[PDB]
Amino acid sequence: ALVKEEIQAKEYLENLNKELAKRTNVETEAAWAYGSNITDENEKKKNEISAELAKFMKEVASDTTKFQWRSYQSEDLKRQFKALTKLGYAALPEDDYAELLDTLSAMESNFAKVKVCDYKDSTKCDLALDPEIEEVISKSRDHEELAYYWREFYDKAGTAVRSQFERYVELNTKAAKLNNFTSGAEAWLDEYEDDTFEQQLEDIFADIRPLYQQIHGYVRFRLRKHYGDAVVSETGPIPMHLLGNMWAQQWSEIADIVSPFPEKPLVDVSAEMEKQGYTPLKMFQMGDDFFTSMNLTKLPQDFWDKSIIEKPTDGRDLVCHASAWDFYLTDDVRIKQCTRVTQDQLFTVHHELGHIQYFLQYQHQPFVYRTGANPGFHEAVGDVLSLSVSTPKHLEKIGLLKDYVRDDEARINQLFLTALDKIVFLPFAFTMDKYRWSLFRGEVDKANWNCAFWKLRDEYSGIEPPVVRSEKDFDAPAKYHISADVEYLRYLVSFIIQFQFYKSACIKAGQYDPDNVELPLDNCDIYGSAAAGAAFHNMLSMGASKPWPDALEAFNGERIMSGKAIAEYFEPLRVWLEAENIKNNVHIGWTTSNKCVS
Amino acid sequence: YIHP
Ligand SMILES: *[C@@H]1O[C@H](CO)[C@@H](O[C@@H]2O[C@H](CO)[C@@H](O[C@@H]3O[C@H](CO[C@H]4O[C@H](CO)[C@@H](O)[C@H](O)[C@@H]4O)[C@@H](O)[C@H](O[C@H]4O[C@H](CO[C@@H]5O[C@H](CO)[C@@H](O)[C@H](O)[C@@H]5O)[C@@H](O)[C@H](O)[C@@H]4O)[C@@H]3O)[C@H](O)[C@H]2NC(C)=O)[C@H](O)[C@H]1NC(C)=O
Ligand SMILES: [Zn+2]
Repeated sequence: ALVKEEIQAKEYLENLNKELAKRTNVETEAAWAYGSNITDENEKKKNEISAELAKFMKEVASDTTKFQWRSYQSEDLKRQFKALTKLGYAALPEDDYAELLDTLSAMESNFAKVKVCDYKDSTKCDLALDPEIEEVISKSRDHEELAYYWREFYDKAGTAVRSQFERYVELNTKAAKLNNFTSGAEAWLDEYEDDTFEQQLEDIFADIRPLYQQIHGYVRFRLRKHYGDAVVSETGPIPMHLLGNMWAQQWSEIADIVSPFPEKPLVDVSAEMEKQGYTPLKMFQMGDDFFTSMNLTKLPQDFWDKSIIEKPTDGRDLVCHASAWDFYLTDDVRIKQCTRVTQDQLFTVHHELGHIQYFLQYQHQPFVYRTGANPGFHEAVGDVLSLSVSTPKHLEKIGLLKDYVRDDEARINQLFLTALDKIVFLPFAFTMDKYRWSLFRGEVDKANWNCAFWKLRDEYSGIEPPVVRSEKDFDAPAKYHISADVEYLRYLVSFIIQFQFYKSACIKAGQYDPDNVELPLDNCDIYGSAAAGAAFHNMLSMGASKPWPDALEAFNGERIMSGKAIAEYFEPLRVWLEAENIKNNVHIGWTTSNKCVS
Repeated sequence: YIHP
């Protein structure tokens, strides 16, 4: 009978969760070793452990059918059993799973191993994306130099793995269908536990899109004054290599040439960080300080002993794309970051430490609940702190911003600088998964795969490649997450919900009042706030034990993902920018790009 | 868990 079985099932879950944590620890260790030190030996080891764990997962999914779990009284037990039925890639036949793993590591290792030749010196061909190529993209204002580095990187990180990417799509689709999702798109979307999630995002994106259009138009206007009309047209998409980022995902690196008020202060603390002798260790210690100041959890000794916070100086290949790692024991959490002493990197440190804090907050939960309420929640945590860290308020406290006068013009500069990160990123993030969804769903013929990518980048972001591309090129995998098979919608969700978290944290901290001119949202610092920290504790400690609206409710009493908070943050900028574009007769919108030949 |  069922009452006796449900008692038996509870004990089954308790043991199985612990077993899964321990087995995942072993896989995670091998994945960490490979990412920290890319070799054929470490690749083989990583993939073989994964194959072994996949086999065990198959038996787990099979064993769930021995329990009448859908009949149980406990919502908690049912939720745990449902999580265990979800096999993902592990649903694939043994041989197919091994091939997928080989395909995945081929793409990630290709990306990580990319090296290009110096623009000025064809002798020197050891320039990696991080830091050599990214240094040029962010700092050079030589448009032909920029175009050279763009072409070299995309050819090597993108085009080189076309055939591998094609097989990856095939096996991803096969895995999804074995789990009875239509495609990998539905498999990914399942993490949000909401059958209207795509529509919800379309609705939020549509509300914020007009503001992006205004920012786009103004940036294009300002770039025309810098580079001239031969380089930048008034009516066409912006040549993406001029935007200070390899993927044009955020434009803050060109703030010095596009800022609303160039005679007024623009916050860029990198030089002061260097002058004051900042190190990666110091930056991580400061991040730790921020969390503990909020009455949240101190980094454990294992973090300091085991993390990699600087790029290794030996010859070795590794993945430098910053990541945070949970090892599923107690207090074994780590970051791998090729840390540089810059303002942007100080934000990255806090972002990654946001993941770490989430790990620590839910490590007491059963294994299946030791993950984010949804993938967007995990990406949001550290960004909430980074929003505070970025304020003139906070940066003056820590002595990184000197002689700053916060008048109306300086406020617009700072709001615009933030928007160059936060608003600009939204269409970018949406396209990363719109693209992959369309391939997963079989909506694009293989003959049209590359221009389908650039079509989306044009349609949503109004950017284009510096040179003519065709179906001979394959540019999508030049973005880390695409080569590494990391879902990207999490970041769109994050950039929306992080403002919901920030607004509420600021209100709880007594740092934001919409009717008090002295407490604007865009200068809120939650440092030292135990009240803000309590909200984080309430939400993060839940892990994935409840559907995400319950996790949001625990933070601030709300249950709905909403664009209200992000729009509220940028409202003063919207008012000023709409008026400034009219004043300057700024053309808005763009013609269809000519940069991808069919 | 990776950076954007
Ligand atoms: C993705 O969707 C797939 C469907 O599109 C799905 O695949 C199906 O899974 C079913 C398992 O639940 C499976 O059903 C079994 O079928 C057996 C016979 O099937 C054969 O003939 C079919 C053609 O007629 C072929 O297509 C097949 O390939 C097979 O050759 C049955 O013998 C079997 O029965 C037993 O089990 C039932 C279920 O019992 C349940 O649990 C308790 C017992 O513990 C019961 O008290 C309770 O009432 C409940 O019903 C018993 O009732 C029965 O007495 C037998 O013991 C069973 O019906 C089906 O064959 C399979 N394929 C297809 C094409 O339908 C995948 O599982 C989905 N994948 C995921 C991950 O969800
Ligand atoms: Zn992240």
